[PDB]
Amino acid sequence: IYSKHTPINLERDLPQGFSALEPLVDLPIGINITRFQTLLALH
Amino acid sequence: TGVLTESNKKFLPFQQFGRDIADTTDAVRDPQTLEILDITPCSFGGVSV
Ligand SMILES: *[C@@H]1O[C@H](CO)[C@@H](O)[C@H](O)[C@H]1NC(C)=O
Repeated sequence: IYSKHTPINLERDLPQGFSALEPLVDLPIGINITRFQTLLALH
Repeated sequence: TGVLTESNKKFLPFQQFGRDIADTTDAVRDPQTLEILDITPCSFGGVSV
């Protein structure tokens, strides 16, 4: 679950630069994953 | 085998070791107290007569 937070100027697209993604948490799960989905917080 | 000295290397919190280009351990982390130690080989050289 490599992660990185970076400041941005404006919201057009991805910037130019090298932000190295430090390891954050390793998980010992070891299950079969082929598909994924992302939730949204609806009020 | 070597001399364990204090180090000023800026280890990341997920990093335990530091490696030389010959794949030998240059820095180590103490498992009891979270400190970083530099390993330097002991004094050696050649003798001519
Ligand atoms: C092991 O040592 C560290 C540092 O001396 C200490 O913080 C930790 O609580 C110790 N663990 C146990 C189980 O006593």
